[PDB]
Amino acid sequence: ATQGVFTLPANTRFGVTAFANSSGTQTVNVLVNNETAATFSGQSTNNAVIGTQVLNSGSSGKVQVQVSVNGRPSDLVSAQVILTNELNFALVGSEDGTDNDYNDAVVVINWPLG
Amino acid sequence: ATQGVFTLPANTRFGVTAFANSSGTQTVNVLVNNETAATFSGQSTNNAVIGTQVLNSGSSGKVQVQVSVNGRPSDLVSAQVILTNELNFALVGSEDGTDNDYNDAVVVINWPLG
Amino acid sequence: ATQGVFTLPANTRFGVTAFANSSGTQTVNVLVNNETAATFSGQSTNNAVIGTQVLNSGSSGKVQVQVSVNGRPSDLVSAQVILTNELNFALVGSEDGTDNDYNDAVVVINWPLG
Amino acid sequence: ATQGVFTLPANTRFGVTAFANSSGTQTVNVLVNNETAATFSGQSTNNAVIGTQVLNSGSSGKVQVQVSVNGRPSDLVSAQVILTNELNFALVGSEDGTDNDYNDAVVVINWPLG
Amino acid sequence: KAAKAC
Ligand SMILES: [Ca+2]
Ligand SMILES: [Ca+2]
Ligand SMILES: [Ca+2]
Ligand SMILES: [Ca+2]
Ligand SMILES: [Ca+2]
Ligand SMILES: [Ca+2]
Ligand SMILES: [Ca+2]
Ligand SMILES: [Ca+2]
Repeated sequence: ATQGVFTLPANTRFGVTAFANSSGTQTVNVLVNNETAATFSGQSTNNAVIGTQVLNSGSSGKVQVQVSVNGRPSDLVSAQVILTNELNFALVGSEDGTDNDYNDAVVVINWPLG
Repeated sequence: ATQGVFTLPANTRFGVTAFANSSGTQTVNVLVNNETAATFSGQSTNNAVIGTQVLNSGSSGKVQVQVSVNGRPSDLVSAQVILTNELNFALVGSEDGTDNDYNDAVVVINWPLG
Repeated sequence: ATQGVFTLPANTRFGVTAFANSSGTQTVNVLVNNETAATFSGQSTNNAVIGTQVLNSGSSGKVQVQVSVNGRPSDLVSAQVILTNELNFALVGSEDGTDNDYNDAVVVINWPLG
Repeated sequence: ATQGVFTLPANTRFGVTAFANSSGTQTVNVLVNNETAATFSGQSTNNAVIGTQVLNSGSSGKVQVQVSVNGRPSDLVSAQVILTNELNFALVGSEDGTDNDYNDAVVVINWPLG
Repeated sequence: KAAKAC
């Protein structure tokens, strides 16, 4: 099934934050309405924040996370969780190799903000 | 029900990251084995990261997130979600007032690391 | 925080299923747009299905689960989870006593159907 | 990534329940420690329960859900969610055709029981 | 639905 794609309400401010846990440099692309809106890149095996940014979901509300490592797309896992019918998390993990820890790039999207 | 308490696997490194979305200054305390292991303090209405740290879940694995504003405990909501039986997120939202957006301090705990 | 309340898309069919794990008889009321649409009453200490039904979210999509035992409202916990941006689960647990297993009535809402 | 595989606490009773939303007859296999412990078969386009059972996670805690139609494995989506650090849901959706509603068999695993 | 079209 498709992973890393989330429908947000239109024109909504949301946070996106990426962490790295791999010897390979992680490239995280965040697309809004099929266009690149943010790109994070960094290397860490200690969960360093490689990027954090506030974006807007635009007229379509379509947000997509893509992760690649040295040009190779990583395998993604994702889910959305809603607490008290209000607080939203869109969560992404990714695997760039064979150990299947799925933390090589971890991406957290959260809304509402403010 | 109790919120903000999570049983992690023992002796496991985890990331804890706090975001702020409120006029109030957020004090986020992270307890491991019922003992204070990290304390964040910050204010933002734009999802700023007010703290991010790598901790060890220790011998008990018990991790607890407390949030207060000016000494008053915020109301917490929390859950844990696991993707592909491997990637773990422990999620906390909190409300310091009466609008019930539950984003005033948002805390994300993730493991495994590395 | 409020628990057991979920906003669904309007005019959408959803499944609601209740399981019992308690000596107390569980009364589960499922409200759609603030009016009861289904009521289940059963007792089991081994996860018996005490009710299952297809409902329609109606004009406004508001769905609320209430649980009571002998007229006493139980303490609720809840969350919503979305898989592949399409498959939705709304989850409710409830505690009627002091052991805090929160399984005394378990309610699972799922959509889309068909 | 692998879907439909969950590590439960060892030697723990859990409920497993399957719902059907498809023209095709769904066959749901539930494995514990790599051996079949339950099999459900049924057909419904109305979210009917095609099977519900109480199982024991055994010494390994490994539980796997498989879904197939006419010998063809369905595409699975899954996640585990924990509420108040106690109530666990292991959730599976599945797609047997072309429309990506992922509800053709829906499997809910819940614990603790009793 | 099981059918060539599907
Ligand atoms: Ca890896
Ligand atoms: Ca890794
Ligand atoms: Ca608030
Ligand atoms: Ca706020
Ligand atoms: Ca109880
Ligand atoms: Ca119980
Ligand atoms: Ca289908
Ligand atoms: Ca279907």
